[PDB]
Amino acid sequence: PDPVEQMNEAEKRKYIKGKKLGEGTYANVYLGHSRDDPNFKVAIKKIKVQAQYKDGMAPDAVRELKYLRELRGHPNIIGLISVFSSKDQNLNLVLEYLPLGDLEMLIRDVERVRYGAADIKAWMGMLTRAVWWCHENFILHRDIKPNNLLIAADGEVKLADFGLARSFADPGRRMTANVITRWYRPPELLFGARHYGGAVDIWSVGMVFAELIIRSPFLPGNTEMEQITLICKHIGTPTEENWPGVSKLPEWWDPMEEPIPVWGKDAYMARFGAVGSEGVDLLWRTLQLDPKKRITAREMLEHRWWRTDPKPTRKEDLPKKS
Amino acid sequence: DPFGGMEFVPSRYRVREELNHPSLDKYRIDQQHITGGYSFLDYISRAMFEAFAGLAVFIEDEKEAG
Amino acid sequence: IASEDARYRQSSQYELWSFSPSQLASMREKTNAAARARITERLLSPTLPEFLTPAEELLLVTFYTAELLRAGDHADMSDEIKATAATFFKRFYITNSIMTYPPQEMLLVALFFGCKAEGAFPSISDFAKTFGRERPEEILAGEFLLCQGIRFALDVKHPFRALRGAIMELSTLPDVEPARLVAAEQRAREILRFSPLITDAYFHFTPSQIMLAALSLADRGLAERLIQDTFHYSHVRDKVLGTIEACRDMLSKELPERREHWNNKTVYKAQIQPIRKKLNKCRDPDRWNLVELQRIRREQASRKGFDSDDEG
Repeated sequence: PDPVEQMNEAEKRKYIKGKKLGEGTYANVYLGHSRDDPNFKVAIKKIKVQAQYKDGMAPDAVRELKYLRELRGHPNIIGLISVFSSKDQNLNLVLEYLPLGDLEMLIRDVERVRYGAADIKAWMGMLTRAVWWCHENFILHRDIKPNNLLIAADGEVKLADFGLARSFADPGRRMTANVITRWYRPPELLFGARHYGGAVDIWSVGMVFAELIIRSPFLPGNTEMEQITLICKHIGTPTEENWPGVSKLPEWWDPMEEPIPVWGKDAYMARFGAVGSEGVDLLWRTLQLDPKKRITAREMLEHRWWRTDPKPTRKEDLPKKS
Repeated sequence: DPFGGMEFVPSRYRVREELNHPSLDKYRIDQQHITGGYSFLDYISRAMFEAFAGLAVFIEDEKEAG
Repeated sequence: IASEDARYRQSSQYELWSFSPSQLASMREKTNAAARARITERLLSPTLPEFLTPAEELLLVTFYTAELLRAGDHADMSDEIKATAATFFKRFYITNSIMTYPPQEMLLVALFFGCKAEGAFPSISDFAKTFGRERPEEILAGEFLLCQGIRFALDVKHPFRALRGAIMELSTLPDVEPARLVAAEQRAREILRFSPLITDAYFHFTPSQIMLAALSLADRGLAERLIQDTFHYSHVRDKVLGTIEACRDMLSKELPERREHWNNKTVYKAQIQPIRKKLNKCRDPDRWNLVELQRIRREQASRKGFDSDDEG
């Protein structure tokens, strides 16, 4: 009988729920379509407001609701079409329908999916624009990885999971060091840094870039000490020389082995040479140990790799899942 | 166009290198802020945008005109 | 057609929670009138009580918005949290009437949800501790209710950071004095911390507009200087100045000195207490108890027609 309650029901009537595309304790995904245009399809994520959490609404729900609306409008960010409350006091997100899956399953499908350097350049262009748009709006994603990169019907890749996102903190405002999946976590976060910036996301992009080239995770450490050791082995040992004050981080740790000098651009050519010199130039700038000398998302978009041949593949010609 | 036609270029203001506030000075020399990669340029850019964002947005006149 | 203005108009704050004063009154009056009709219909199932007047409804919102801020101050919460919690409170009670849901409880909910909206996710048990609340479930019962009330718009824009940005632009002028700048910023911050949160400033003006207004009250010379400079390097300048002056007058009616007015024991007993008693006899009987409202709505979703406790 409440005026807001009937307004929510009027909004729920705008979209007709269909097949259950996904099940889960946190959320359930259903196929849907507008009542005024049944050809306009939509995905309805039914967030179970009660998901074994004793502190009320879960942070991943609050963050998605806030930042997906804030970032709405960009072609490489999953569009939040509408939000309405369910009869059972559950939260529902009407989202862009992205039927072609994500980038992880393409990368994992080594037997059937074939893609080349021009396709990597097309995907990376989409991802870089997404992270650029996030930072342009002072938002950190803090969980970039292949399986969080969903693919639209036309081939455009969209950044999706914002459950760990946060607005740019002010100076002196401490942030959590426990963000970003381990394999994509930058060294400053592995060291417990509490005052970081966009560079933390650029590092994850560098790992997605590297993972695309070799079609396997670059540094798949099983523990934080393994992740630290792996970065030391494959990128270089962070030291006070290349990263002043690094040893002063709240959780700085070193395997206490013979330090490995930081590898230069040439060293990456052997393994990641598929994208060429200019491509490995970009990769190397995204994987700088000191986040201060790490390339930014805006700088990334003006790099020469994009305008160097071969030109990126058109999204309509990108590989589809089998 | 690398920014997909979405590049934000402010109209009434410009974020130049000379902008600074003494309250920032305390943190610029904080070991954790520098060695951790905190961007003070982003904060200054964030403040300047919000200081001018919607300066000529007349809520009353715009909403009554619809 | 400024590019920073276009990006602002895409925010939820503008499309959803920005109206004209005439639109704001009509919504509040219709929300009160609809609530009056809804409670009246329920009561018959025969002397009806005296329902709160829209002005008396708005008066309690202002009183409890000040109490909300005081509660935030004692808990040493950040300015951005306070402003967001207060805004959620004001937004909740423009779509909903005070006679429907208890403002004494929604006050705590707006602070708890304001933390989350600003990246602070505390434990409900610890949150209840700081406010001497024995049972934390009393606060959670309104969390989702508040989320619907504010129409799922969690991105609220404040003028605090805009103020520090405006000071730097002034610091570039050589004629301006630093000691004068510090005093202006100090005062303008206290104004922003109270004046636009207790009044309808957010609904009719932009954070830049509100920010310049608080600075104009602290040092009119600096505010006029900043506006003149940017437009120097038209008709729009005069329309902006007129808009800031309209905001300057709205803020002046509830300056930081009024903090003691809304905490005065005599003002409470004389102006507020009568209203709370009128509200105590015309309130919604089913929705006032949030814990019970939540209980029946969870059991209604689980058990559709199955029941073994109904006696008629």
